[PDB]
Amino acid sequence: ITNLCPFGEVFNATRFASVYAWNRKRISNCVADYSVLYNSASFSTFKCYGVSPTKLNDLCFTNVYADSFVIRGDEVRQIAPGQTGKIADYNYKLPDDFTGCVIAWNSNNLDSKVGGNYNYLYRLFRKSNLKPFERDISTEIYQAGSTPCNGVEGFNCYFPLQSYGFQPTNGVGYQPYRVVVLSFELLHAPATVCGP
Amino acid sequence: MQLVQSGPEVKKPGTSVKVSCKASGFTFTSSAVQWVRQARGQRLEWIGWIVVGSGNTNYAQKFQERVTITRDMSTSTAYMELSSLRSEDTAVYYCAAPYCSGGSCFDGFDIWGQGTMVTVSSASTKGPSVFPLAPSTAALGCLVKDYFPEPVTVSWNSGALTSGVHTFPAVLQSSGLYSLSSVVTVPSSSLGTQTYICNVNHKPSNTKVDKKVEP
Amino acid sequence: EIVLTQSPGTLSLSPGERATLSCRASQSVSSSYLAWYQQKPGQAPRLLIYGASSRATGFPDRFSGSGSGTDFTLTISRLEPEDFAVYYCQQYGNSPWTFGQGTKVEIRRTVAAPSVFIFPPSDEQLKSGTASVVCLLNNFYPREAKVQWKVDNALQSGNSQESVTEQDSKDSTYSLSSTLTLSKADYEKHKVYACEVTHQGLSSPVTKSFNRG
Ligand SMILES: *[C@@H]1O[C@H](CO)[C@@H](O[C@@H]2O[C@H](CO)[C@@H](O[C@@H]3O[C@H](CO[C@H]4O[C@H](CO)[C@@H](O)[C@H](O)[C@@H]4O)[C@@H](O)[C@H](O[C@H]4O[C@H](CO)[C@@H](O)[C@H](O)[C@@H]4O)[C@@H]3O)[C@H](O)[C@H]2NC(C)=O)[C@H](O)[C@H]1NC(C)=O
Repeated sequence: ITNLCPFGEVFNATRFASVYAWNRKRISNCVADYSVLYNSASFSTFKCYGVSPTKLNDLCFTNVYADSFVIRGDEVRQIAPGQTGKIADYNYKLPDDFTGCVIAWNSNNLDSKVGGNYNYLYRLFRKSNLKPFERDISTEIYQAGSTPCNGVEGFNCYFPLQSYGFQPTNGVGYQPYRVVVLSFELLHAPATVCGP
Repeated sequence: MQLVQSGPEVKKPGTSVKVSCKASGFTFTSSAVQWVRQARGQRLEWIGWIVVGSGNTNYAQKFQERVTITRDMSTSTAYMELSSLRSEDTAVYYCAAPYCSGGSCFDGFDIWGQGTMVTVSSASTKGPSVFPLAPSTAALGCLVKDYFPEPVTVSWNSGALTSGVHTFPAVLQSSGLYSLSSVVTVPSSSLGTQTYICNVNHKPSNTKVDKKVEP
Repeated sequence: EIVLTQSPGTLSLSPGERATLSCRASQSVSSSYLAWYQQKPGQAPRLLIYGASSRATGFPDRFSGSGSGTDFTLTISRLEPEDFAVYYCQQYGNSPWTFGQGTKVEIRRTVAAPSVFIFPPSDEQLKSGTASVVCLLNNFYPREAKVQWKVDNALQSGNSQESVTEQDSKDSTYSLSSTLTLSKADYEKHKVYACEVTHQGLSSPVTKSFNRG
């Protein structure tokens, strides 16, 4: 008879995470109906290197890590094995030789409306270039000189985060494109998420 | 480690203006840029700083209005529009930046430019009205006046006779015109001998005025 | 916020200086958010000491000074005549990031006396631009510079133009000239001009040029 784990509620909703405080939902012990995302779908740019989209339902990995992101139109391509840009260098990073799928669908509506939204800020100005799979839920004034400012901003001492100033009247390569990354795992553990 | 700026712009009394500082030789992705004011024989007034890694800006008490910066991330440049231009804004705008490469960088504003030259005049690039200084143990020279603000140079007929040439700076006139002078002290008591030349060029309105000074 | 007004004005002595300059402050500013630029005639400034606790990457040696908050003092110790230009203090931290008045420097010369001379406009001045007469005093060192006049049968100083130069690196002199511009069309109420320069080392000059007309 089977069932279906709440995969879609991660995919559809009004308020999606952020660029740096990105949600990462673990999904296990379910029959995730992958047929709904490729066989009958209206999602642009469903290129999800790592496993062939066909017969995805007949191969199953250990645990699901569902992600969620909001990116400008042009900056969607930064999801790649490292590459360049302000994603995967200070934002969430894609590990090298990673195996999992990536989807990016336009969201000009459904909570992307007039006015630079209060949330949806960058994650910028980190002293290091991050490590894969680690999550940045911390905020503090950056270091950009000899003396460390003691908590009061001024010369240098940049605040890391700046808001996305988008709206439903923007261009073509700058409108929001909500991004979902389904991360598999390859390890010595049995596969949990399985089923037709 | 270089930073070039655009040519001297010319405007009208209260239309607009925009200046360009190209940043090169240092990582412009995560840095800061500042803009200042200057003049002839005057002080310096800080105008507005640009965190250029991510745009956030303030302005001085006289520059909160009529001014706003422009990011232009690509081409590694910087712009700011000044509106409602006033006559007393004949300024070299300059720009500065810290040497940043990698995420942490030098405090002192060390990377500078050279600036432009904006003159909000009637813009009638009228030809200079120049005249010789007939010598009266003395000196002798040339007179330049009544011309649009323009880079002007003075030769002395040999690449020489620079034995006391005194090229005084440019002073604005009542209507926005410009004037200066170039006087050379005599090599000796050579009053009754030889001929001199007031060789002067003018680059925008191409002319080569040559007046041979003699008593 | 802006009461800095660096105490020194113009100081003049050849190498052999222990001179110091002061950047007084309104409120004691936190150190290492300071700077001390160095403007030059006709160029862009530089950076010497970035916060009264170090020295910049690479620049000529033999001077480095530091101070307190309300008194961010600095010193120079026997620097070459190359470094004789206008300085400019600075502040960071609180917007607006204000600069300072700036300090000026000079050189001793043991001021001498010039040769005075007058330049009459040629006979073309009936149809030329402006009936202006030209004078030039040569090589005054001191800051003070005053010129007066008593033109032939006219008492008004509406228009007068002056031109002065900066330091001369060869001999450390200042030189300015006087070319007064007045009414052109008349050429009849002002003929025998006066153009005088005053100094203790020059006493009372005489300048009654050739009778025009
Ligand atoms: C999260 O948010 C997304 C939005 O991005 C939702 O996606 C939509 O989901 C709904 C419901 O799942 C889809 O609605 C579907 O509409 C069909 C309309 O019928 C068409 O097809 C028939 C032929 O099958 C034609 O004859 C007809 O003219 C129409 O062209 C319904 O028929 C569908 O019902 C199906 O299921 C029932 C129950 O099993 C069957 O009995 C039916 O026969 C039929 O097979 C269905 O209701 C909608 O299309 C989706 N939007 C898309 C694809 O853009 C997600 O559902 C939401 N939730 C989750 C968990 O992801």
